[PDB]
Amino acid sequence: TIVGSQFDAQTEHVNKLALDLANKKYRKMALDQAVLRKEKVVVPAEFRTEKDSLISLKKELRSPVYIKGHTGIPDVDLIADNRQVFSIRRRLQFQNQSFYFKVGNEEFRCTYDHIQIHPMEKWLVYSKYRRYVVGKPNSIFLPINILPTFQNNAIVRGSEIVQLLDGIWVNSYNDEYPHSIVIDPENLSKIRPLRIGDIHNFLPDGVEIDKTKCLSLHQKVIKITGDKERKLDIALQ
Amino acid sequence: IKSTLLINNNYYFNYITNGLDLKYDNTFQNFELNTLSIKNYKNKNLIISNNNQLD
Amino acid sequence: MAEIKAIINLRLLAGIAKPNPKMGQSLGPLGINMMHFCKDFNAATAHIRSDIPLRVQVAAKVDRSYSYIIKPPETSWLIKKVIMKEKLTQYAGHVNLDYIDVRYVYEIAKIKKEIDIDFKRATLESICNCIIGQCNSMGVNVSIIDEKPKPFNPKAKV
Amino acid sequence: MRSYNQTIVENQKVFKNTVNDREYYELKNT
Amino acid sequence: FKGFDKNRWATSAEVFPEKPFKYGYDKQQKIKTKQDRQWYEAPVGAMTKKRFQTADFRAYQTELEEAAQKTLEGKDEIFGEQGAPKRYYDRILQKELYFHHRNGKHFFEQADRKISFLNQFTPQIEKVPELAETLKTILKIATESEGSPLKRAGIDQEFIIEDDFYSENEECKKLFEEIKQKVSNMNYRLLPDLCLVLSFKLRYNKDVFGIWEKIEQNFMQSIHHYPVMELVKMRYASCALSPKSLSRDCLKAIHDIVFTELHNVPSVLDLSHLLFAFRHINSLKYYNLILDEICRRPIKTLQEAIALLFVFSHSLFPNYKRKEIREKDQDLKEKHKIVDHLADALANNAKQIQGDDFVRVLIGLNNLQLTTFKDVLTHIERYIIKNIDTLDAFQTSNALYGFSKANNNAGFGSEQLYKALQKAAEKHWSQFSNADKARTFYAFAFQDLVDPVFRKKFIQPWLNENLESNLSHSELHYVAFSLMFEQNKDAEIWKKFVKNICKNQYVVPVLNYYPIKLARYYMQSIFPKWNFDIYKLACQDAEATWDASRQIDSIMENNKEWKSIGVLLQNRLEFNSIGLDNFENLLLIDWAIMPQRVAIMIQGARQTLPNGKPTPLHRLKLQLLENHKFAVFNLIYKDFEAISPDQKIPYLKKTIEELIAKQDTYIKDVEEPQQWLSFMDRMQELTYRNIMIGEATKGGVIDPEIQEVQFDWSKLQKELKERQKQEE
Amino acid sequence: GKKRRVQVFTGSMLQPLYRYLLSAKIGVNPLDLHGQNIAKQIFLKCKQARPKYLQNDFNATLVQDNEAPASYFHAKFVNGYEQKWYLHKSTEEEINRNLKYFNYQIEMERNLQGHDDEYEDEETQL
Amino acid sequence: KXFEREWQKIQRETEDKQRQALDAELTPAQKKRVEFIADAFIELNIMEIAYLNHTLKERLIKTTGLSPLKVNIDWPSLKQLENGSWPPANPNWFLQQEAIAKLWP
Repeated sequence: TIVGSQFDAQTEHVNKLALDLANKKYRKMALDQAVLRKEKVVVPAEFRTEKDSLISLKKELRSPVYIKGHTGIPDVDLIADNRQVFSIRRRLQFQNQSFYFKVGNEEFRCTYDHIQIHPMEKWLVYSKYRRYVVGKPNSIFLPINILPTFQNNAIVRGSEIVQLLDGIWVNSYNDEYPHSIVIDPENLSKIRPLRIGDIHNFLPDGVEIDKTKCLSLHQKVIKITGDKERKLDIALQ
Repeated sequence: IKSTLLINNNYYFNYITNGLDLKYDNTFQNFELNTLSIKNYKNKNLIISNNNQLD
Repeated sequence: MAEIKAIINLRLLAGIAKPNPKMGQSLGPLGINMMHFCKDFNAATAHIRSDIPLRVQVAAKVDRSYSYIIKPPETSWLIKKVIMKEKLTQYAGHVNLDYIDVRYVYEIAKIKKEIDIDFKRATLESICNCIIGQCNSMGVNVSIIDEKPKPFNPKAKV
Repeated sequence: MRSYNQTIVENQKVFKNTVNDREYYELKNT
Repeated sequence: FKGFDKNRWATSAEVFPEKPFKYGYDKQQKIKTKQDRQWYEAPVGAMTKKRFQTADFRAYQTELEEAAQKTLEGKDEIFGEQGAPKRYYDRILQKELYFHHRNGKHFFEQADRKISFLNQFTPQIEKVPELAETLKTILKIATESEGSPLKRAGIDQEFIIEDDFYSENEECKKLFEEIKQKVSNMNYRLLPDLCLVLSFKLRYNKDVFGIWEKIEQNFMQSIHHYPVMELVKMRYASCALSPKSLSRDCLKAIHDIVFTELHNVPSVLDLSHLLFAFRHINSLKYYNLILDEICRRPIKTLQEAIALLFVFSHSLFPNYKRKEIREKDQDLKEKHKIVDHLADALANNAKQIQGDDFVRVLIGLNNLQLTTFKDVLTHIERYIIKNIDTLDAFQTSNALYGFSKANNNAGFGSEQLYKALQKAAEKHWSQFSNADKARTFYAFAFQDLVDPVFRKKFIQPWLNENLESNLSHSELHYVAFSLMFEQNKDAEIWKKFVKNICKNQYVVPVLNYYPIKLARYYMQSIFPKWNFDIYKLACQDAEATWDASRQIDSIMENNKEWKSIGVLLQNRLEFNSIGLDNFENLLLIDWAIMPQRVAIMIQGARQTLPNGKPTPLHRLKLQLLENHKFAVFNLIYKDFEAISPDQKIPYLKKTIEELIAKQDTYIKDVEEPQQWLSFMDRMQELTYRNIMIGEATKGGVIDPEIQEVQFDWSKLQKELKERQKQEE
Repeated sequence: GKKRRVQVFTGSMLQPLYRYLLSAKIGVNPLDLHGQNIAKQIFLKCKQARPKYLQNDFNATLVQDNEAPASYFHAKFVNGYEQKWYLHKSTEEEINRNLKYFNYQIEMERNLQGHDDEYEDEETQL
Repeated sequence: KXFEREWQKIQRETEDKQRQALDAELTPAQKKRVEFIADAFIELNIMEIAYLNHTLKERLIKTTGLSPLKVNIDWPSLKQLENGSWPPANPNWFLQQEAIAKLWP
């Protein structure tokens, strides 16, 4: 490669730094998929008025904003610049991260729920969010992310993990909540797959499942196949 | 670390197009004989050596 | 003149190089003497068995001059000898059935290195890793075997 | 760790980068 | 092996395997729902029970049907074997990795002296006579209250008072509102002297009550009425602490005026106040304006030059704010414009020096990474010994901490000093803080001069009490340095050194990581029985960015001992030399040859002693290499010079050719065949894992087919007769 | 896809630069920094280039002359012309138009003698 | 010790990495270096000129460094340095000048 082979043989020992480094990142990420980073984000903005219509803003390249509130809370609707909105996506953490909005001295927590774009014109129409308050239930989306395990024996060879759900909807009642979920599927098998109640049993005290959204705890996420050769030998014979 | 410690520097460079003129005489260019201090650190044609003659 | 008009890959037996009409389709229109050509081939390959098929390249030039060059035999043919089969899998990856052991790979790599001009810069791990990827495409694997095989002479198109 | 740091999110296209001497801040009071 | 012992079925409580670490979301928080939560159990397949019962039945037959035949034919050595912690694993701020912990020192009483020569920043309550009756009543409420709230402000970064304390104590809430009714209508001259009292003496950087907002309007209306320096006082009053309490526009105004009116600030102290306040600027362009000015105004006294080093030290322009592409080493050129402008004054009159102005030079130079200023130090060597008895508790540590790392972490001193400074330490021993004590214990091991009398009375109990806990994370390292320099091996002490790091809520900083990884391979060589896993999670973040090769571009410049013998290795003679090669990202070997695992390390003025022995670094390193089977030629640069010039080149050849062969045989003799052994056992641990367990059990009996393979046991035979015995 | 049938020939308009040369002599000062490398590249184009579009007796060289004022590119053409171009200040583009100022004339000299110094049309298509 | 500090300026201020040809000429930069050395070699008592001549033949035999310009291992005349240090040491030297002193006429 970038150095001749004859010199690389002298420096073949050097490449431990290559492999010793990749230990560090990929292990760090693999265990940090779950945790929200502890870093405050802020979004200066302005109130709504009946004067500022859409198309007026959209030559000025501002954007509307919409928030849906929760039990007993009123809705709030705001104005902001487009480039704020895309920068809020451009984090890793966008699916769940808590973003604030400073109008004046006030701050309003939120989450990302979604955005609409005018498809034929392809400019930003609005940026929709969901309120978060500490002492009350709050909808969030906990994605599932499965680690690899070379410790089970069926997972290693000729079998295939099947992630039927990407995430879980829940209700959180406290400040810091987990970004995602991480699973070590060693004890799983063809005989038992994972089911949502196996997760419900293992969560913090501030979290609960939103039964209004899911179907049943007996529903299952991670499924494991049988062996391939045991099919393939039977396929030919 | 080699580039600073060299004394009798002999800058060289190629005028190769392709090895067909050499392969089709069963020849080629060696670098085991006089495994040199440097080959193509910044300029991807330069070579530096101590030997005032280098065949 | 010295400018290269064309290059051709071929396959030849060592000492039975002979003006076969099934090679004049390539070397005919270039005006090269098959007889004067094959002479210089058989002369070099007198230290090689005659059953074996090699390959050669020819930088045919603008004045219909030539400069032949010799390379080791086809790497696939060498393994069919050890494997004692003639034809290999349609599919690859899915259908893996054949087996060699490393102790011959270490010996047939030396064949490539002792002769081929391209690998003069190369080490043996390098060469051995080249064929393993060629083995993945063929239905072949590298597994320890104490036993030896018995002789086989797989075909070649010549 | 209860740090006060926080990422402000805003376009720097609007923020003007000009100089204002003692005079500019002297006159604006009157 | 393991997998055969596996449970046929797992409960819901057993799917998720145990972990070394809890997450930050398993914390105990305010609101909680375990109480109303119900327990879910994963069902068993209705058809699997028909398989669970049968295998339970066939197993039950063979128990009795064989017992019937009998009647016919007949650890964690850290915390003990039980009890061990579980480290909380969290995502982390940059701050934890670049924070000098403020515990273990009465900081502000110590830190306010070193600035006290700057008069304009000295806070004065009585300067504000109208509110002094109010402001002081507040501070009574601070200290007198429970806990140590004001004392936790700067110290416990995990604690805040602008939200916990002030927003809840209703007496204080009255008092801050008494202020707001006054702030608007004051003279513009009293404002900055008030702001100092808020920020430092009261710790009100926020705008919670809305106080600064009124200060801005009363300030911005009369900006032009101020002099120059009375604006600088606002900069330091607000921007010196964590929230820049003022706005942007109010600071851009200050920031825009001042760099126009540099032609009128009279004095050099007035630049000292200035630079120390404007040190947090991100723009490079205006630091040059300052230093370009200082290169114009000559200094004609000695307190001035001290007042620039101590300020220029802390107030450097970091390299991360600089651009990625830039003139080479341009940060240094910013320095020597000053140091070449100062060198006369500080050198001409250094005898004229006193204890308060004494400390700030040792600090000013150590923070500046030079090796030129010896002459002032010699005039200081003569100074201390005279006044040795009349010194304060404060002037002792900074000397012991200053001379330890005088010329770029090479010390500077004599045995007359430190032997004298024991007594000065033994006087004020109860008055030092834990930071100061460790820093003494560094300087002696740095020179191998610890009295065996002195470690027993004071250090030995102090370490026994406080090593396990009640010791800030930054003070372990000066201890971690010294003990390996003392070559100590008492296991009971290294336990506490590890137990703290494992128990400590805070992660390891990169600022202080180099000992923690040395001490790892120190203990591993001695004791292979430990498990440093918890001791790596605390070290997880630092090791990611860690690289030893970063030191190369500096050592290539400032070490002639390295190159001159390097010239010989490459040009004249012939080996597969490499140069600086990083030893597992902990050291960088001076010169090495591979694959033979050869080392040519060098002593020098950095690494020798007056006795000629190696420094206690240079014996530390040469242990760890030998521990990992890495040959050595400890070269002494004096002795190589003494060799006659013709015999200097072969003398290396005669050594290296021999040290190669000792390793060349050792690779044949031991390692090369022994890797096959681990390889062929590695190959089994895979084949063990590829097993269909249900197919392999196939009843209660295990009948594995066995492959024969040629293997040359002729070399190694201990393992043959070790395996052939247990296996049968 | 589809087979071209219109053959556009561009062999006669092919006008390379070093074609009317008989020899060349590079000169180098190790004290130049702009006049070294310019001469490095020319020496390649004299040998790395193709020999069809050169004379048969073309021999290019390189010498390190510390005594020179500046690094030079001396050249010799067919019909008698000879020049030198120092290189401490110039570019590779300013040199080529000088070479055209010769090569354009040698055609006007050799064509009058009857010599066809042109190429067949079939050498390079578009 | 005030000399080491002063010296490191002048080598920096005369770091000029321009390629050179060893000639009679010298840069104005290099002259600031030479002139600082002579200012230090002139103002020294004779007990010190004695010593410096003893230093060199302890530093020249060490010769940590290769170059055809500077001190060099392959420099031929190093071996004699161990024997003779000062010409005043050789008593034969004292014969030459008085012998030559009478040969001027």
